[PDB]
Amino acid sequence: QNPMRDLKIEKLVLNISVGESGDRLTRASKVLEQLSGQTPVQSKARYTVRTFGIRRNEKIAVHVTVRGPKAEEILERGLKVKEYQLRDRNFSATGNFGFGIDEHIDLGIKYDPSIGIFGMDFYVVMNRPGARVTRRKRCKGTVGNSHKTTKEDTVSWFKQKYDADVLDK
Amino acid sequence: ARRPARCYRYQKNKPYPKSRYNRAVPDSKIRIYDLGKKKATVDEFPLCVHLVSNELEQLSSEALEAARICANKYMTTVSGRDAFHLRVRVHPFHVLRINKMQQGMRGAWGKPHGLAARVDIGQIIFSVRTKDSNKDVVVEGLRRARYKFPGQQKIILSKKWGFTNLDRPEYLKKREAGEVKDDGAFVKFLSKKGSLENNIREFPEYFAAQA
Amino acid sequence: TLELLKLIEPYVAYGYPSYSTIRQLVYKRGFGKINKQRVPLSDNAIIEANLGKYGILSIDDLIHEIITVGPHFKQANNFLWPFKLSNPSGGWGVPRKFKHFIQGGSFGNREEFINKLVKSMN
Amino acid sequence: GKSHGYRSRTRYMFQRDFRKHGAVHLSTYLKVYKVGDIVDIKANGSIQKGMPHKFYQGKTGVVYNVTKSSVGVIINKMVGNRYLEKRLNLRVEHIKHSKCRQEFLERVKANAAKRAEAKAQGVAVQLKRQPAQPRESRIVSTEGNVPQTLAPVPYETFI
Amino acid sequence: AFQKDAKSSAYSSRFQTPFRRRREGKTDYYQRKRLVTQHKAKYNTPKYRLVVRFTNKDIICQIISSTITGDVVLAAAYSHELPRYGITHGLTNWAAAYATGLLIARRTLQKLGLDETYKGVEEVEGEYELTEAVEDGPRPFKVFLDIGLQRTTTGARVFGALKGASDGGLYVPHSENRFPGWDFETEEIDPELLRSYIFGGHVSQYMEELADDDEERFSELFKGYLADDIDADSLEDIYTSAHEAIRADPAFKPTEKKFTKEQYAAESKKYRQTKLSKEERAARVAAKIAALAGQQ
RNA sequence: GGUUGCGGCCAUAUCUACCAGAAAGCACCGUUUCCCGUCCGAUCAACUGUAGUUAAGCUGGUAAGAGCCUGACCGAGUAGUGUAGUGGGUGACCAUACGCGAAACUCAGGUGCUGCAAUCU
RNA sequence: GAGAACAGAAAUCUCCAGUAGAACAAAAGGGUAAAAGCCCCCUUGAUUUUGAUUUUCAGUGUGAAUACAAACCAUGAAAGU
RNA sequence: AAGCUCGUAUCAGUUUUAUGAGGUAAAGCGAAUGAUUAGAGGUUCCGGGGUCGAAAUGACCUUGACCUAUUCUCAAACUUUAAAUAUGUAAGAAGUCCUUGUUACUUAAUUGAACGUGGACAUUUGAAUGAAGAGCUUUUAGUGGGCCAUUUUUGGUAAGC
Ligand SMILES: [Mg+2]
Ligand SMILES: [Mg+2]
Ligand SMILES: [Mg+2]
Ligand SMILES: [Mg+2]
Ligand SMILES: [Mg+2]
Ligand SMILES: [Mg+2]
Ligand SMILES: [Mg+2]
Ligand SMILES: [Mg+2]
Ligand SMILES: [Mg+2]
Ligand SMILES: [Mg+2]
Ligand SMILES: [Mg+2]
Ligand SMILES: [Mg+2]
Ligand SMILES: [Mg+2]
Ligand SMILES: [Mg+2]
Ligand SMILES: [Mg+2]
Ligand SMILES: [Mg+2]
Ligand SMILES: [Mg+2]
Ligand SMILES: [Mg+2]
Ligand SMILES: [Mg+2]
Ligand SMILES: [Mg+2]
Ligand SMILES: [Mg+2]
Ligand SMILES: [Mg+2]
Ligand SMILES: [Mg+2]
Ligand SMILES: [Mg+2]
Ligand SMILES: [Mg+2]
Ligand SMILES: [Mg+2]
Ligand SMILES: [Mg+2]
Ligand SMILES: [Mg+2]
Ligand SMILES: [Mg+2]
Ligand SMILES: [Mg+2]
Ligand SMILES: [Mg+2]
Ligand SMILES: [Mg+2]
Ligand SMILES: [Mg+2]
Ligand SMILES: [Mg+2]
Ligand SMILES: [Mg+2]
Ligand SMILES: [Mg+2]
Ligand SMILES: [Mg+2]
Ligand SMILES: [Mg+2]
Ligand SMILES: [Mg+2]
Ligand SMILES: [Mg+2]
Ligand SMILES: [Mg+2]
Ligand SMILES: [Mg+2]
Ligand SMILES: [Mg+2]
Ligand SMILES: [Mg+2]
Ligand SMILES: [Mg+2]
Ligand SMILES: [Mg+2]
Ligand SMILES: [Mg+2]
Ligand SMILES: [Mg+2]
Ligand SMILES: [Mg+2]
Ligand SMILES: [Mg+2]
Ligand SMILES: [Mg+2]
Ligand SMILES: [Mg+2]
Ligand SMILES: [Mg+2]
Repeated sequence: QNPMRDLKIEKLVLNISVGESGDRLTRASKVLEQLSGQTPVQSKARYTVRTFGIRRNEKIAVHVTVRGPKAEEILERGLKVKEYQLRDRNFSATGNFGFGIDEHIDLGIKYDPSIGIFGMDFYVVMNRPGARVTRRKRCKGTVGNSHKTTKEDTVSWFKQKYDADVLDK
Repeated sequence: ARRPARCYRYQKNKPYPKSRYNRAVPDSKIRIYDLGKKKATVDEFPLCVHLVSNELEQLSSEALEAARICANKYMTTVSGRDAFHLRVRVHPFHVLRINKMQQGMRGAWGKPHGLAARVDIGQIIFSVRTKDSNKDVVVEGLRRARYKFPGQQKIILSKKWGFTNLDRPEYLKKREAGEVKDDGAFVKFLSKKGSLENNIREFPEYFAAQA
Repeated sequence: TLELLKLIEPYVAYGYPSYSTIRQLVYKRGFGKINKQRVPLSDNAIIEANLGKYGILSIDDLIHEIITVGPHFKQANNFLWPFKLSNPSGGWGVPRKFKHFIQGGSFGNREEFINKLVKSMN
Repeated sequence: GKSHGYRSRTRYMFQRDFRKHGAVHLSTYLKVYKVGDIVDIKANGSIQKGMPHKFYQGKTGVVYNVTKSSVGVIINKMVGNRYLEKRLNLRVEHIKHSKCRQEFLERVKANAAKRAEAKAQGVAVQLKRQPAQPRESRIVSTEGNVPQTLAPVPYETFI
Repeated sequence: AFQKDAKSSAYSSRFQTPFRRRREGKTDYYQRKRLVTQHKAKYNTPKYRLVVRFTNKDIICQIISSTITGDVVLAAAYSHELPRYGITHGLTNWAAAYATGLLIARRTLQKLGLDETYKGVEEVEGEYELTEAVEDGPRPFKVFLDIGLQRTTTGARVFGALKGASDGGLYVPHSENRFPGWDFETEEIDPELLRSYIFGGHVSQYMEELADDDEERFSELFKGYLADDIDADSLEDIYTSAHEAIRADPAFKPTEKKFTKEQYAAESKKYRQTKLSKEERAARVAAKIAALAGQQ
């Protein structure tokens, strides 16, 4: 019984885990920039491993958060690449979902060898309306069980829209 | 090397167990505490006999294991590996120290030397469970184990069923009633508190108001 | 005061005195604190002289105010010097003294046997 | 060697009254203190500033000075064979109004009350506290209360 | 509630619940303590807070003093009261907040006696000023602005209510760096802009900014403004007139009887469900044991 | 009685799972010109009260529910303890006398009370 | 815990749970959750004057600390600190 | 030792009453933390084995560790609870209550705060027991190796240590 329990997309965050800092990262950053239109954010390394050749606070990654119609736009632009085919996995038991795509040129974006080719992790966080209770300052509360996102309920929404796919157990 | 057991018979000091501070304790000479058919069911052994201490002394882990093997051996060699469940209810967490002999008594705080268990008066040391057909045997076993200890300890037949806190009649009532529920080595009982559904999935024989 | 008695049980012997015991105590060993200055009463005039304000003018008046705890018991009692009794004549009746009366001893609260003991010591 | 710091040995004394941690409720900041009031001293481990020394824990004193964030409490400390006057500047967070005189005040008001009634009617003051007097006579009945004769029980073991 | 996350008896037992007004994300105690607490050497003088809260599009302005048994309200003025003085729509706007501030200012001043005296600033030119004390006279009423959990941003309606109370006559110690029109870098305030916000220059500018670019959104947004034949030009005067009306009468008279509380209590107890009897649930579980465990 | 703003005590108030909630109020909710803040008007700022919902928040009720609060000759006058003896015992330890006296356990009951102001079929 | 190209036990991204199981130079013990911890912004109160008070105690000194008085300042819308 | 000022005044190695403070004893552990015996039931795309396996994010046994409800046993530097004995303050005339002056402090405010003037209520004037009284000053001796017993208790196998 839902006249307002209609599943919107909260945000879509794109993430390039460029394993090191430098030119490669400022390039993946410029890609994210002309994929979002918003200045992306850089991520520093938490600790140091040295097998991955990284260092604490190395600024080894970039991401960008996009919400609304623009997010639906890029979401579809990537769904095409993945042929509208996902798996029973890839979905959080909490309702959200995401995929990954190497070959970032499949998103319309041209080649431009002065930047190279890069991969990207796509993560879509979904939520019904009134999710503001958990994110506001005053009276911050928890949404009812029946009202928050579910994994089966989200895959059902995903299939209904774009009829894309489920594909396995 | 091992100092005579008389040097630590009494509880002269406050519990000094292995800890963040002692931290260099030797390994307890007694490591196995359940012997025999410890996987048996409560119904398998209703009879229970205890070896209870009649003093406030300390028992060395050495003597503890020595008596354990003595008793267990007699019991198996005249009863059979799975004819009894021998549990020892005394774990020796007390660490005994010693001052190793060009100096004198200056700063003479010893190093761990051994372990021992502090037993009160009336505290059960050995708890053996069998079926009444074996009482004489297990009793003689505990009697032979007695000789391996310092200080008076007496044997006593339990009024309870095996290793359960219920006297035989109360246990019979509850089980022939339908509130008992077997478990690997022990049993569980039906409570009147909590979830009714989670209380009905368990103990389903009951609620028929009959045996 | 009962707590006081409890606090000193192993050093004293005490009980419930009878009219006879109190009368013989005041008559033979009754002395009054007069300027401290313990004085043998020996005349109702002394009692009247000091316990007169409270309405006590005779040795028997004093005895009555004592036995029947009276509205002036504190004064009537603090006026009497602590009776100096002699060791019991017939003996203590028990082998060891510093054991409660219940444990075949002498200290503690013998309820009425205090009279026999006092009479033997007065 | 030995350690004799200002807060030495106060682990449990200053402990937090388990399941009563965190910020202190505002009633303790709303309470008012006037010179001459009798207050109790209990340190509040949460407020490190202006806390009393361990010796004054559980001690009662009188207020001699009122300031913005604290109160001045006078305490008589026994040093040797004599008592000395010690003045503590304690934060309101470690003070509590004392009820050591509540009984006295209540009894004084009740005393004057029935004293007024006393002079109203034939005067019979009867207003001084007296310790517990011994019980008086009473008659115990056996109607429906016949006695149960009891005897000692033999030795059992129960284990 | 994934079974891998359920809480244990020990967790719940050893768990310490916070204060109710905190569990309800309503009171910032770390702030309440420092606002309420009073200098121990005055010992009865209450610290009066000017609580200003914002319901969804309704302003609340109360003047409270704390009490060991519960905060007592001295004066209360709800922005929904503006119709009386001359404002009908959007009583959430900066000008509405300023209106309520001035309202309570004069209301409390009259409830006290400082009505003729401490009339505040009338010709509001949008200047930065505080209600100064009178030579050889009672000092003005002093209250401290309680914004609750509001996030202090430069130019907010909470500070608009502040400006209203201060202009009304209340003594509210305050700075000017969070008043609309404050230049971030350069240390100069624009009183023309502040006066604008006090009257509606931004809402009025929006009205005539949408009136000739998109009548399709002005259609519904501002619908009432048209439903009552009134454009941007007018706004300054509606507010100014409201100011005169409030300064003339701060009275607060309440709502009419309207189906009195005992009647309300009845028509609501109808929906109020009261707990069941222990014997009731005893039989309610006995019936379940019979209907479930009794072999159907 | 409901509701809100501000509260006092800070679980009888919390946790888990369901179900119900008129009126009003809260709310979620629409918009980005302006003040303001963000990687993102999600948060924060502002505007509208218009376009939309009780789905959630919030309120209440249900559960041999967990937790929590209260009570009891429930255990227990037990454990421990102040005081006494030229008491027992090789000792370890122990019994007795005059007093004080737990915790666990068990069972029973309960699941927020209430201050100020405004508002409501 | 469940989720996202290379990516693996360990890189970065998201959500859910989370009474503190973290962090607060250091020893340990207290204490702390719209903080006392983490990110940020603005600062020099780690300042000036001479007294009282607490601990150690002889109620000497020193060390350390507390609460005021008189200044001049910092921060915040503010009460405040 | 000298005294001195006073004397039913105050005074107390004691009880009672009212009101506090404490973390030892005991207790607890199917409560936190840290130890510790035993099974039983779950769980992996996620430890190693290992039959079928071409493999499987594959089924299956295996042993492991983790989760659940139980189980035996413990703590000077562990603990929800929590004594006994010891311990703080109060039990009036320096009391209680009212009427309403001073100020530079404080209040929105003759608001409060502190100190005062006038007035009302006497020894049942505010528990017990005791008191060869209470309080005050100056100066100076010797001493500053200690040892023993019940009980609590540290080190040590112990000791007339
Ligand atoms: Mg709906
Ligand atoms: Mg690399
Ligand atoms: Mg001993
Ligand atoms: Mg020792
Ligand atoms: Mg040697
Ligand atoms: Mg030598
Ligand atoms: Mg050493
Ligand atoms: Mg015993
Ligand atoms: Mg033996
Ligand atoms: Mg048990
Ligand atoms: Mg003869
Ligand atoms: Mg003779
Ligand atoms: Mg003899
Ligand atoms: Mg004779
Ligand atoms: Mg030390
Ligand atoms: Mg907390
Ligand atoms: Mg400091
Ligand atoms: Mg459990
Ligand atoms: Mg704040
Ligand atoms: Mg409605
Ligand atoms: Mg906003
Ligand atoms: Mg509903
Ligand atoms: Mg709400
Ligand atoms: Mg509820
Ligand atoms: Mg329950
Ligand atoms: Mg004893
Ligand atoms: Mg003896
Ligand atoms: Mg620390
Ligand atoms: Mg410095
Ligand atoms: Mg020293
Ligand atoms: Mg000196
Ligand atoms: Mg010197
Ligand atoms: Mg000094
Ligand atoms: Mg100094
Ligand atoms: Mg007491
Ligand atoms: Mg302890
Ligand atoms: Mg213990
Ligand atoms: Mg316990
Ligand atoms: Mg444990
Ligand atoms: Mg084949
Ligand atoms: Mg023990
Ligand atoms: Mg005392
Ligand atoms: Mg005393
Ligand atoms: Mg007296
Ligand atoms: Mg006398
Ligand atoms: Mg005299
Ligand atoms: Mg001398
Ligand atoms: Mg000398
Ligand atoms: Mg010397
Ligand atoms: Mg000398
Ligand atoms: Mg010498
Ligand atoms: Mg002696
Ligand atoms: Mg010696």
